[PDB]
Amino acid sequence: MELENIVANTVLLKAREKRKGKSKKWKEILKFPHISQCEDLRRTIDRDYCSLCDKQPIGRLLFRQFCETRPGLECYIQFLDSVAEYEVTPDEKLGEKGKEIMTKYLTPKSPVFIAQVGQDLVSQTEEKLLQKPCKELFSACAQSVHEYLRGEPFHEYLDSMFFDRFLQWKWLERQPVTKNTFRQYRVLGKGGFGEVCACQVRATGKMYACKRLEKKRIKKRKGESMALNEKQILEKVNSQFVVNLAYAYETKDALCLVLTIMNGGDLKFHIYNMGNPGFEEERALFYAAEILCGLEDLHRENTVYRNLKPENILLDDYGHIRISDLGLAVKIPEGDLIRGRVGTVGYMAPEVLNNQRYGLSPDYWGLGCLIYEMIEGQSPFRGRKEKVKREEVDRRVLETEEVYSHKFSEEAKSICKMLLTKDAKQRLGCQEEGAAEVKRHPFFRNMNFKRLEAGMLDPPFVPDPRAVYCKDVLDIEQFSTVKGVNLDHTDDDFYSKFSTGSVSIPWQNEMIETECFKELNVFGPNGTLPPDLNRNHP
Ligand SMILES: NC(=O)c1cn([C@@H]2O[C@H](CO)[C@@H](O)[C@H]2O)c2ncnc(N)c12
Ligand SMILES: [K+]
Repeated sequence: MELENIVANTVLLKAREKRKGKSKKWKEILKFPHISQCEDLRRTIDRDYCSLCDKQPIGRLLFRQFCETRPGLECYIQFLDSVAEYEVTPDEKLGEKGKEIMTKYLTPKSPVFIAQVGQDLVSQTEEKLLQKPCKELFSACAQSVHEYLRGEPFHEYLDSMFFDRFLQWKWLERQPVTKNTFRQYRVLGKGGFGEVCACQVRATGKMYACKRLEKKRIKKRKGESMALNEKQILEKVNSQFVVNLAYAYETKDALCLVLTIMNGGDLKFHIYNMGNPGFEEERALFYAAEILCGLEDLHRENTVYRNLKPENILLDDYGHIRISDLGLAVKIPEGDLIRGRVGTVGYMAPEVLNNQRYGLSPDYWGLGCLIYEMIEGQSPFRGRKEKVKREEVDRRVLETEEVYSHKFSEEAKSICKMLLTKDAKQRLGCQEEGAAEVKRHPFFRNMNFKRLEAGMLDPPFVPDPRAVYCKDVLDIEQFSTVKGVNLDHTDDDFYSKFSTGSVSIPWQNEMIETECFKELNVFGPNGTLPPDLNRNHP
């Protein structure tokens, strides 16, 4: 056993767990400025209700805490809250939970009577509940409320100390990000132009994965657009099954993408480097469903992936999964196909192997590639440790068809072949239906996709918190360190465009999640102005 491996792993594990790993001077690092400093932010901030009072979490929570001051608004907040409950109550008890809300917000004498909805809608929605319940029953009601809260109540929040306080938080969000903000841990993987590392924000202690993009490697491979595209794309997609981007900065030697951290290890590892090859069909189904949901969301944004292999699918702490390394994805101009001989060997669709124009098709080819591999324990066109020169694998994918065993259930066998069809025209999901056509296949039977996309299905396999499901640090491949390249000032523009600092909404979640927002967001006694917000005197 190499100590270089033991140490690398035990260090990471301590961080993963006093102070939840925070730095010692976090209260000073994240100290609010005096409100007088936020005049540029007071002007530049765009005054949108959903953004400032909903989409941006801290804005949302400060508005709610502000609504708790006016009794006439705390009810609307509790109403939309109750609606949230009704919208996640089971179809079985939808009618009942529909009943408590109704007797609570709609009678003129209800204790939490809200009058701003409209006496017509209460009756329209009342008959709909007497008829039959639907989770989208109060959709119009909650909309009618949002029409009112966005009016007078919204501008009242903007005038109070709570929105003033939100400016202070946004001042922190704007703060520059540097290597200092984080501490680097063991390497988690090689890929693309750099390495993926565990790191931890010193101030907050939140764990992330730092996908490094080594500058010299970008210049040497003309992959400038490929690196940049990955960054924006990671930003544009906002999905439960895709790594979300939290920071993006520059260093003396690399550009960096700070992404959600996936401590369960990648699926390539769970298939070959743990227990018997592959895992039970139960496990394959759950993960395959989530991969589907991720691909449908990626395609909703009109974006292909082209890089689907187990090594780029990761497992989180609870057993859910997300897609990684979106550096091979491109957004498609609508009504056009692209020619690109890119991808990894044996995970390329026949169109991509023939340098033929394609659209969203090669993604469903990959979905089949993974499902077969999870259950069969090997690529559908390549062995386990099989040494094959690429030319043949290429041939096999185009000429030869896959082979199934008794391990495949009737449904598992079927969904593979329909996804592993050489003709892109007759490929499952590649029809106009899209990912819907796949959501049906009996393979995903008793797989309530609507309930999975919520997250109410427990993963079958739960990674143990005290396990690093990754190759040991000394077993991670390295590059042939690029040297003799010299970075010119011509690239400082791209470095600037790439390094956009923190991502607004994610940063706020970190402050909320790390309880930094909870501990810091306090006010004077009896709900009075603290000193940082009083511009009259100290
Ligand atoms: N941003 C990424 O792409 C990630 C890559 N790895 C690991 O590092 C390897 C190199 O990409 C992968 O196969 C995973 O084992 C990751 N592990 C956790 N979270 C992540 N976001 C990644
Ligand atoms: K296994």
